[PDB]
Amino acid sequence: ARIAGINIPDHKHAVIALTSIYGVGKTRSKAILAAAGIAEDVKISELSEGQIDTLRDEVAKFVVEGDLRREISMSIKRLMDLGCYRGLRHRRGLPVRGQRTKTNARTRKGPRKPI
Amino acid sequence: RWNAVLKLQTLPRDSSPSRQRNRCRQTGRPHGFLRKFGLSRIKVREAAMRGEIPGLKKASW
Amino acid sequence: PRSLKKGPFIDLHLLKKVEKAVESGDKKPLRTWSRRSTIFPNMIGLTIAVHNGRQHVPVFVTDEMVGHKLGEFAPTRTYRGHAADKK
Amino acid sequence: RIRIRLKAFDHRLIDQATAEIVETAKRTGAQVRGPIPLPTRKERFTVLISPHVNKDARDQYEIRTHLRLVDIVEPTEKTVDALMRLDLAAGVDVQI
Amino acid sequence: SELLAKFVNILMVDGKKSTAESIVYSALETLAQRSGKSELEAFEVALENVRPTVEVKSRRVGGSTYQVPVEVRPVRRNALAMRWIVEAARKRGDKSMALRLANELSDAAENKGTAVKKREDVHRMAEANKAFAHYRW
RNA sequence: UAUCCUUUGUUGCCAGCGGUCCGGCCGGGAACUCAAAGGAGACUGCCAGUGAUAACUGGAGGAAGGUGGGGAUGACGUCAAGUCAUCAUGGCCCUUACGACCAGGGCUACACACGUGCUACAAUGGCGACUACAAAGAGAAGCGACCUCGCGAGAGCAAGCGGACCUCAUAAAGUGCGUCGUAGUCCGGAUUGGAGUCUGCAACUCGACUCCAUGAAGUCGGAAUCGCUAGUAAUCGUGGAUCAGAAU
Repeated sequence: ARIAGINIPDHKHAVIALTSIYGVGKTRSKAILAAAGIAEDVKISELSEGQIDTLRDEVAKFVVEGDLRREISMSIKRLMDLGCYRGLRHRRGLPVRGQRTKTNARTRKGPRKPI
Repeated sequence: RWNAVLKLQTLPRDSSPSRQRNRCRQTGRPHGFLRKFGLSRIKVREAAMRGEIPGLKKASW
Repeated sequence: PRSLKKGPFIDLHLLKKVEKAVESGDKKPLRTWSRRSTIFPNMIGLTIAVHNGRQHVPVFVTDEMVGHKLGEFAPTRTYRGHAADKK
Repeated sequence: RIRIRLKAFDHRLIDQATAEIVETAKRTGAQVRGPIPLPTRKERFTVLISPHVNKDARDQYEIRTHLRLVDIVEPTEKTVDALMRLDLAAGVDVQI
Repeated sequence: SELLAKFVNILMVDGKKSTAESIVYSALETLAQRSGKSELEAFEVALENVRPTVEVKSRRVGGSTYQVPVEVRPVRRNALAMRWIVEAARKRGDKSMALRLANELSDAAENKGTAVKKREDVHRMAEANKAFAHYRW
């Protein structure tokens, strides 16, 4: 069934099925089933409507999806706008050398590539 | 450093004479010193290889 | 790419006392001249003042800052930002 | 009833000392249960013979710790006097 | 029977004979349930059909290497029959191990497949060079 | 190293008896295993066949037989083989500098090419719990029982041994029970983000390791070519030398 943000674990145990989530893993898979009181050896197709309900609400309170990916993008954007080499490394569109990369470097690059 | 090496000061603070510690004479490291030589584990080795330490010799197998 | 090998540099006149203050927590802001030194664990949480060449600026070291030199957080030149200089 | 276990690294220095311990006690006291070998714990090393290549070489080495029993029963005053006074072997560790 | 004792060894990978005999006897059981015949009888016939009689060898006789037909010895026919039956079984697509052996022992009696293709190919190579028959050897 | 015997035993074992918190543990005794030393033992001698002989072939006896099996050992000489940076040595050459100290930088720089290696694709399998057997080795500031804190690495505390009586150890596969279905998957682990431990004066190009997250290529491979005949191949795990620490 569907729990968090876009996830459809089908035909598998309650444990391994939840392991397919970007946020929770094995450690979290066991603790959640123990808190909601659910058999870990039961398939997702054998779970009742009441069991899944208590599973969604609890697993709900967690961090996942886009909102998290934007936090990552921002983290890479902050050191990118500054004078940090690591940020320039993320781009790697910078000079790898020791001569100039800005111009006159076609002897290694080859034909001019589109901007 | 120059501030931590207050050990050089013969007279300890409020603490009893027991306050006086050790500190290496060469590097000035308090971690692991060797009373006999007063040098740290790092300096005793460097001084050993150089041969500046009399009577000292590298043990062999 | 940066360079280290296995000989990270930490001026002894800014690494031994910084450990002193560790006797019972930390100590108020300090001031070091050699920005060449690199930032490491112990220095976390403390406020070290780096010399820009004119004065000492308070640089609150953080775990995320660990690894970079003290000089990287102490700008040499001074640009006003001729404008509304917002954000 | 005094048992004397003699252990050492060198096999010869033991036969010398052990034999002496017996011969000397053979007079003053009993004939002793006789000096014996006992199990010898062996320590071996397997390092490369040649420093390079010839990976297929690395000879075998061994450092043995021999033991002895002797065991002298019916000890007399002179039986011990013949022990305490004379002691040559240095590579032999006695245990009476 | 020594034949069965020999067939259980070729199926023994890593020295697990206890499990090996488990799949063997489980195959003869399902073999009698699928076919109305004694497991033993259906077993022997399966090995008999997979055996060559004349093998052609290569020999340099003066100028070039000629192919001379020769008779095979009874000691090699038993090994090949056993080996080609287990290899063909591991070729089937049924997950059940005991089922791959039961079906193979049945098809081996019916006769048809790759093992048979090799039998015909060898039978064809022979007689094709009957002009070299006088070299019976 | 393989069989046997003699000498010897705080290793061994009710083999035999007694006690047993039934752990050799204790009493006790050396048989057995083992440990160590010495010694015994194959030599074609016997039987049949062939042969001029040597010897070859078959067979019995026998723990092993025809040099039973593994080591060290490498002829006159060759390539003017390698090393004068191991060392020694003839000639030649330099002696403010091709000597010395110190601070700071690389060898692990890449569009590519090669050699030598490693890890792979499963259910005669992977995983979790429980549980049964090995040998050879290492340990002084070192191996680290046990306790406590932490998911863990590890940390604090701390017994014992100096060691065939304390520790490294848990042996792994194996066995019993349960779980997983053929899809790039609970196959496979690359790469990358975050956090942390440890060694070291100090690991941003240059560490190893632990945990979380991510989780690629790969579904077995175009022309040639390599390793082996028995407890060996193949396969699985373990200890050690070098050593503070990149050994696949």
